[PDB]
Amino acid sequence: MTEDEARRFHGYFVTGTLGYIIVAAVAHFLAWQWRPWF
Amino acid sequence: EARRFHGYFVTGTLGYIIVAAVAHFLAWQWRPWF
Amino acid sequence: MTEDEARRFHGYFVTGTLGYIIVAAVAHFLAWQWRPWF
Amino acid sequence: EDEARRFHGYFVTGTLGYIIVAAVAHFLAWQWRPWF
Amino acid sequence: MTEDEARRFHGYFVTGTLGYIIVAAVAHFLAWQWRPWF
Amino acid sequence: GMTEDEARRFHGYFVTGTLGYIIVAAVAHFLAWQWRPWF
Amino acid sequence: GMTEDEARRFHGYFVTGTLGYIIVAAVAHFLAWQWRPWF
Amino acid sequence: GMTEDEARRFHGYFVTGTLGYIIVAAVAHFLAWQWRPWF
Amino acid sequence: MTEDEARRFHGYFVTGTLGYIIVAAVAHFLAWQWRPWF
Amino acid sequence: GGMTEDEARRFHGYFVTGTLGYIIVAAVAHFLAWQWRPWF
Amino acid sequence: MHRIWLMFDPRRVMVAMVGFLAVLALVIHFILLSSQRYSWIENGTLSAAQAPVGASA
Amino acid sequence: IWLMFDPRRVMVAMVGFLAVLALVIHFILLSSQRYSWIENGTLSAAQAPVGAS
Amino acid sequence: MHRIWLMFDPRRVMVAMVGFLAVLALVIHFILLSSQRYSWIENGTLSAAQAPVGASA
Amino acid sequence: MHRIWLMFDPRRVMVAMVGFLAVLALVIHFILLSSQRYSWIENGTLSAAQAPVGAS
Amino acid sequence: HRIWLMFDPRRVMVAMVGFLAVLALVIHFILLSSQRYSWIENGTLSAAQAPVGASAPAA
Amino acid sequence: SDIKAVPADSYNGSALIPTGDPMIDGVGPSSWANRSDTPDMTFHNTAKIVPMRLDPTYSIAKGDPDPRGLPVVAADKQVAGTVIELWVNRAEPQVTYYEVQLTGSERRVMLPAGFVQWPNFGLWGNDKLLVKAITAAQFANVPALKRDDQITLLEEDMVCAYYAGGHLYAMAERSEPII
Amino acid sequence: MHRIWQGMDPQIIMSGLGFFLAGLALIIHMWAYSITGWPKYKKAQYNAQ
Amino acid sequence: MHRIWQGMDPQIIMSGLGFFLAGLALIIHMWAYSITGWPKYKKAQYNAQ
Amino acid sequence: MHRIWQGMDPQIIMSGLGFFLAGLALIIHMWAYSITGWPKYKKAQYNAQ
Amino acid sequence: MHRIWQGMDPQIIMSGLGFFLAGLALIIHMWAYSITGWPKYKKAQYNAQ
Amino acid sequence: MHRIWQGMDPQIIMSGLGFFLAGLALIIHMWAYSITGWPKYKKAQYNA
Amino acid sequence: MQYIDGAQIALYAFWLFFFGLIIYIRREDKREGYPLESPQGPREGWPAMPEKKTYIHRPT
Ligand code: BCL
Ligand code: BCL
Ligand code: BCL
Ligand code: BCL
Ligand SMILES: COC(C)(C)C/C=C/C(C)=C/C=C/C(C=O)=C/C=C/C(C)=C/C=C/C=C(C)/C=C/C=C(\C)CC/C=C(C)/C=C/C=C(\C)C(=O)O
Ligand SMILES: COC(C)(C)C/C=C/C(C)=C/C=C/C(C=O)=C/C=C/C(C)=C/C=C/C=C(C)/C=C/C=C(\C)CC/C=C(C)/C=C/C=C(\C)C(=O)O
Ligand SMILES: COC(C)(C)C/C=C/C(C)=C/C=C/C(C=O)=C/C=C/C(C)=C/C=C/C=C(C)/C=C/C=C(\C)CC/C=C(C)/C=C/C=C(\C)C(=O)O
Ligand SMILES: COC(C)(C)C/C=C/C(C)=C/C=C/C(C=O)=C/C=C/C(C)=C/C=C/C=C(C)/C=C/C=C(\C)CC/C=C(C)/C=C/C=C(\C)C(=O)O
Ligand SMILES: COC(C)(C)C/C=C/C(C)=C/C=C/C(C=O)=C/C=C/C(C)=C/C=C/C=C(C)/C=C/C=C(\C)CC/C=C(C)/C=C/C=C(\C)C(=O)O
Ligand SMILES: COC(C)(C)C/C=C/C(C)=C/C=C/C(C=O)=C/C=C/C(C)=C/C=C/C=C(C)/C=C/C=C(\C)CC/C=C(C)/C=C/C=C(\C)C(=O)O
Ligand SMILES: COC(C)(C)C/C=C/C(C)=C/C=C/C(C=O)=C/C=C/C(C)=C/C=C/C=C(C)/C=C/C=C(\C)CC/C=C(C)/C=C/C=C(\C)C(=O)O
Ligand SMILES: COC(C)(C)C/C=C/C(C)=C/C=C/C(C=O)=C/C=C/C(C)=C/C=C/C=C(C)/C=C/C=C(\C)CC/C=C(C)/C=C/C=C(\C)C(=O)O
Repeated sequence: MTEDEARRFHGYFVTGTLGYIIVAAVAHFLAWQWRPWF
Repeated sequence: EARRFHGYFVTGTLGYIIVAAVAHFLAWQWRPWF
Repeated sequence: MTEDEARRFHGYFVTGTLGYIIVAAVAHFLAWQWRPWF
Repeated sequence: EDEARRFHGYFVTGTLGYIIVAAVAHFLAWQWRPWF
Repeated sequence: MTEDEARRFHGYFVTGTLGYIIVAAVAHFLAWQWRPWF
Repeated sequence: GMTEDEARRFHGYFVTGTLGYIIVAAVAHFLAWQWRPWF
Repeated sequence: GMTEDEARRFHGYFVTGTLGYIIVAAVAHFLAWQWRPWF
Repeated sequence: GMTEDEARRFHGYFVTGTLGYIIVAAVAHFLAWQWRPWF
Repeated sequence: MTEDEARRFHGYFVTGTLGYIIVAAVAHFLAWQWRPWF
Repeated sequence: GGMTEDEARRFHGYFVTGTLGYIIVAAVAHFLAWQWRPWF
Repeated sequence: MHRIWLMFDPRRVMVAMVGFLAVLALVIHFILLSSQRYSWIENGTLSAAQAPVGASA
Repeated sequence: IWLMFDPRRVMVAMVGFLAVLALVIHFILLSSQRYSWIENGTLSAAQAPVGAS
Repeated sequence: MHRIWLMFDPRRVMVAMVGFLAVLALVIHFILLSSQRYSWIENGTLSAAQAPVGASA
Repeated sequence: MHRIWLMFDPRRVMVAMVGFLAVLALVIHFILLSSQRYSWIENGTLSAAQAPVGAS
Repeated sequence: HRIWLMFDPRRVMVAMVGFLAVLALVIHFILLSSQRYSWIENGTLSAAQAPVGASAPAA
Repeated sequence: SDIKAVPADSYNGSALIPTGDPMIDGVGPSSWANRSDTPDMTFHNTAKIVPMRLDPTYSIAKGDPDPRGLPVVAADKQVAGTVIELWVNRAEPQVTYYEVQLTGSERRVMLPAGFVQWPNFGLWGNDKLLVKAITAAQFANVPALKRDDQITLLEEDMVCAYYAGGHLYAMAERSEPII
Repeated sequence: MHRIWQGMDPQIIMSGLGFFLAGLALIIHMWAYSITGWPKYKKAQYNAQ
Repeated sequence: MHRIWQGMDPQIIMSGLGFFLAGLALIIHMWAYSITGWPKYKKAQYNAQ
Repeated sequence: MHRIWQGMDPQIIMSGLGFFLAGLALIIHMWAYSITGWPKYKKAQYNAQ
Repeated sequence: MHRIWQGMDPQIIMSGLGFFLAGLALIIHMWAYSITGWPKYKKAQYNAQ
Repeated sequence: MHRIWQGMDPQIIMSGLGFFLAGLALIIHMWAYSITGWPKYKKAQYNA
Repeated sequence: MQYIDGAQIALYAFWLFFFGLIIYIRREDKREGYPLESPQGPREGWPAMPEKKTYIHRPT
């Protein structure tokens, strides 16, 4: 609502998005070692 | 104003196309389609 | 929509339309060299 | 009527211009592959 | 919806109908020279 | 439509336009007869 | 549309362009006749 | 739209622009004829 | 847009056109000495 | 509408000198590439 | 005689005849296209002597 | 002239009629043997298929 | 051009033409992909001489 | 330029654009998956010389 | 950072989570259909023994 | 702001919250249309919906309970009144409304037959009328008529809208999720 | 005999006569081409020289 | 004489005259190409080398 | 003769002239390429050697 | 001669022209590549090593 | 000459120049890779 | 011809008729509650809303 809470939310949203991307990167690197697709 | 949204929409659109252009460069090195 | 707005819009519409035709013309010439259909 | 006659000028020219372009298209197709 | 209205309409309606018939006569004569059906 | 004077002036032009059309057509048929007579 | 004075002026210009188109076409047929004469 | 005064001035520019296109295209056809005549 | 600013713009346009045409003429001259197309 | 006459005059200065520096740098890159593998 | 337009509406009539003429023209063109003699898309270049003729009995 | 038919309705109807007719003709030719230009458009006129005599 | 945007709503024309061009582009693309000669996903690396051609007659 | 947003509201155009891009991306990825040459899940590790090519 | 003024954060979160769940399930299901990545059955194979898809030879 | 409802938040597409008591102000399911303020007429220019006391040729078919003098059990399982007169449709013969006299009388209200249910689906003993849409207290706030013998289409919408709006507004529980 | 034209738009007569003459000359020209054998014989000379 | 143009549009007349001349010049040029065989014979001379 | 331009926008006159001139010039360049055999013969010179 | 630009946006003209020029330069460069055969002959010199 | 930028957004101009420069440099680098045979000959040297 | 047959022609004629009918019925569907209200202004889908239709009632 207010810009004070629009700054709090965006901080957790970006960190949550960044955390989700990183674990997906680790998962893709694990799968590449086991069975690469290229 | 519409000027503020135009700056973000143009930069977002041109950035998206450039990243897609790099994806086509990578796919060409792997398996060309022409 | 008055006559003044119908002029500034027309200049952008004609320019956008002409640009669409030019890219299509380039694509058709590019496809002709690759594999002509006549 | 002033508005009708002005529209008639653009419609008649547009119809005739469209038909001439179609005639050129049939001329090019005839050179490529005549149907008679 | 009046007697005067039918004067202007009839001239263009007759000319249009006559023009349609004449062009159809030319088309039928062209088709006869190409491949007669009798 | 037309009036009495309008139809009188129109009719004289339409007759000399018709007559002039016949003369040029007569020459064309006469020219075509020497080249390839059709009887 | 056009007025009677406007039509008198139009007709003279239209006639001028008609013969100019016809004379220039006559030269085209003359040139084409020497090259490959029909009938 | 267009008025009488600016129609003559535009016509003068249109005629000289049209005419110049003709001689410019005339040399192109002359240069093409010396290279490969089409008759 | 206006009468007076279309006089100066046309001057900038003409000089840009000639400079573009002249520089292209040099390109065609260099290409003709390398691989003439006739 | 952004970039009035005074702003457009000053921006045109940096944009012009930016183009010159980019072109000069590309000139060196083409010079170095030509001695390595000339394309004509 | 133009008083016929006072008994039938010109706007309705001319729309009906344009529609009926278009349907008739499409029907005739499609019947000829389905036939053997006048399948002009395929055999239009044949001369009148080479065109197919129906069986003679 | 354009006082009995509302040119706006006519233009939309005419554009729709022309677009439908153009698609119909183009698709009929594409289904034919002689004018299947996507596949056989590079053939010359003498090489193109012709229906039987 | 003079009064084309005054009699036709440009927003309605903008959406109608964009939707029409999108559908037409997909139809042409899918027609070419379904053909033998222009199945570019499979045979796009072939040269013009080696591309399939329809049978001549 | 920017006045297109005074005619089309930014919110509706963005939702339609995102929807069209997602459908197009899925269609192209699925078209390639169904092909012999670009079934990257299956062949994938083949070199460009070993990849399938359509008949001449 | 102003995207949350024009869109409800509560509704964007639900839309994003739903989209990610659908996408993840689709990719896992496609790989389970494939021969090379049907990991439930052949996950113990090494990359040298994993299936590789190829086209039919010319002869 | 002539509809007496305010948006929940500033995000478009959000639902409205009524400001006052939505039953009376006509919001949401209690909304009514602005129909004509004239009675409906039959094929012979007579009032379509009339009480039985204005037309003694109408009667109740045999084997059908006479609902007059029967208690009206509301959503509280408390009697809200007694039926005293029936309003019938003359164009197509059918009961359209029930007239209910309240417990402390002093007023009469209308009750559409569409919200009336009978015990055991009308199979066993029919000794009362079930009205699940409204509470016994809100029977007193049903809109009244201008005349005691005819009902216009405007008020016909108002009575029906008021009862239909009480499936969401009779009690706070009816406007809440079940889980 | 100018009384025939009284009451009819002159543009209609001229445009209706133009349709007649244009369509008639087209039919007779194709009629005449098959009779005279022109341009079949002249086209044979140039196209089979 | 000149009165035939009265009540007309100069642009309509020139639009229909250009349509006439363009459509007729297309027909006769294809007519003339097949009669003379011009582009065919000259094309064969240059496309045989 | 200059009074024909009265009434219409000079931009439309020039906009409709470029479409004519660009459309025509592309047809005749294609027409001329096949007639003269250029650049077919020059392209074949550089491909062969 | 300069009055053609009256009532026209200079940004639009430069956008319409520079994008006409970009498309024409791309078409003629591809045209010139197949005529001269330039990339082909030089690429084959480096692909033979 | 400077007046062509009047009324325009400087960030839009720089965004459209970065698009042009990045897209154009990506096409020519691919063009140049196939002409020179740049990575191929050296990759084949080390990967022998 | 060979690929084109009567059943296909009839099917496509029916398709054109059906699309026209759907356009007509969609026009009839917009005789109540239109034009739509939006913050950007009035809105109508395709097909556009038709002209106002008036009924006839018996006299009293
Ligand atoms: C044979 C085919 C190839 C391959 C070839 C390509 C090519 C070529 C491309 C992709 C692209 C993409 N591929 Mg694929 N791809 C392959 C296999 C996969 C697999 C898989 C399971 O194997 C996956 C999950 C993906 C996934 C993806 C997506 C990440 C992306 C398309 C998203 C999109 O368009 O959204 C559209 C819908 C949206 C809602 C957009 C969402 C936001 C997007 C992602 C970014 C917006 C802009 C960004 C924020 C930058 C802003 C501006 C700044 C100024 C820089 N690919 C195989 C190996 N793929 C495309 C791409 O864009 O890559 C970058 C692309 O061009
Ligand atoms: C074997 C027969 C002889 C011959 C014998 C005669 C004789 C005998 C006579 C003529 C006459 C005429 N002939 Mg000759 N004529 C021959 C060959 C030709 C050729 C030619 C190049 O082959 C041409 C152009 C002409 C031309 C003409 C006209 C000048 C004249 C008829 C005028 C008239 O009423 O037109 C009708 C008016 C028109 C406008 C016709 C227009 C036709 C076009 C097709 C209409 C449609 C145009 C439209 C825009 C095209 C659209 C393109 C797309 C399809 C949409 N002849 C050969 C050599 N001809 C007659 C005459 O009057 O001579 C003085 C006459 O008596
Ligand atoms: C065998 C067939 C060929 C081929 C031949 C062609 C040909 C030929 C053409 C295309 C064209 C297109 N091809 Mg294809 N193409 C092939 C394979 C592909 C593949 C693929 C996965 O393999 C893809 C994704 C595409 C994709 C595309 C699109 C980019 C484009 C059609 C879009 C369109 O009109 O949308 C509908 C339109 C819209 C939604 C509106 C878009 C508006 C744009 C974004 C803005 C314009 C105005 C703006 C202001 C302009 C400013 C510039 C200046 C004013 C000049 N092609 C194969 C290899 N392709 C066509 C095209 O239109 O190119 C331009 C075209 O002519
Ligand atoms: C084996 C059969 C022959 C052939 C034999 C004939 C014959 C014979 C005739 C036609 C006719 C026509 N043919 Mg066919 N036709 C063939 C192949 C084709 C092909 C094609 C793809 O190959 C096409 C597109 C056409 C198309 C046409 C139309 C131009 C025309 C019917 C118009 C119409 O709908 O009237 C019905 C329409 C309405 C009732 C409403 C619309 C009316 C408007 C005015 C029509 C305008 C068309 C034209 C300009 C008419 C002049 C109008 C006046 C100038 C006012 N034919 C083959 C080669 N065709 C007919 C015709 O009239 O030709 C002129 C005709 O007589
Ligand atoms: C062959 O296979 C096929 C399938 C065909 C090929 C595939 C093709 C395609 C098209 C793929 C598409 C990929 C794609 C599309 O773009 C992929 C895009 C992915 C994206 C964008 C992922 C983003 C994820 C973001 C996440 C997870 C964020 C989490 C945030 C968290 C947890 C924080 C929340 C908590 C908060 C905020 C509390 C603070 C509250 C506060 C302070 C308060 O209340 O105040
Ligand atoms: C298998 O073979 C089968 C198929 C079976 C064989 C059968 C074939 C058949 C039966 C064919 C029938 C064909 C036919 C006839 O029926 C075909 C009829 C064709 C016709 C007539 C086409 C006419 C087209 C006209 C057009 C495009 C006009 C466009 C106008 C424009 C651009 C101007 C508008 C500009 C405006 C408004 C702005 C100015 C206004 C201003 C400033 C203002 O108003 O102020
Ligand atoms: C399948 O066929 C098998 C079975 C094989 C056998 C077939 C058998 C049979 C049964 C065939 C039947 C054939 C037939 C009859 O039935 C055929 C009938 C044909 C007829 C009659 C055609 C007539 C066409 C007339 C037209 C096109 C007229 C157009 C008029 C125009 C353009 C004028 C417009 C004027 C305007 C705009 C000015 C407005 C002024 C105004 C408003 C003013 O002044 O205010
Ligand atoms: C296979 O062969 C088959 C077919 C079987 C064999 C065929 C057989 C048959 C039967 C053929 C029929 C032939 C025929 C019919 O009888 C032929 C009939 C031909 C006729 C009649 C031709 C008439 C032509 C008239 C013309 C050119 C007039 C032009 C007038 C002009 C230029 C003047 C215009 C200007 C004016 C007026 C000024 C306006 C002033 C105004 C308004 C003012 O001042 O108000
Ligand atoms: C296959 O073989 C088949 C086909 C069977 C063989 C058969 C062939 C046949 C039958 C052919 C028929 C040919 C024919 C005749 O019938 C052909 C007729 C040709 C004719 C008539 C050509 C006339 C051309 C006229 C021109 C170019 C005039 C241009 C005028 C201009 C430029 C001036 C405009 C006026 C202005 C500027 C003044 C403005 C004033 C204003 C505005 C004011 O005052 O307001
Ligand atoms: C191959 O087989 C087939 C195809 C069958 C073969 C057959 C082919 C046929 C039949 C071809 C026919 C060709 C033809 C017909 O005649 C071709 C006719 C061509 C013509 C006429 C070309 C004319 C060009 C004119 C030009 C370029 C003029 C430009 C003017 C300019 C630049 C100046 C503008 C100045 C302005 C605006 C100032 C405004 C001032 C203002 C506003 C002010 O001052 O206020
Ligand atoms: C396969 O065969 C095929 C190949 C197809 C055969 C081909 C055939 C054909 C027919 C090809 C045609 C080629 C052609 C057609 O004629 C080619 C025509 C080319 C032309 C005309 C190019 C013109 C270029 C013009 C330029 C570059 C101008 C630049 C101007 C500049 C930079 C100045 C900008 C102004 C400013 C900054 C003012 C600011 C101040 C302001 C605003 C103020 O002060 O207010
Ligand atoms: C396959 O082969 C094919 C493809 C066929 C062969 C190819 C053929 C062709 C035709 C190629 C085309 C080439 C081409 C076309 O001309 C190439 C054109 C290149 C050009 C023009 C490049 C221009 C670069 C410009 C640069 C880098 C400028 C940078 C500016 C900077 C950094 C300053 C930033 C601004 C500031 C700081 C001001 C702040 C604002 C302030 C202060 C304010 O406002 O206050």
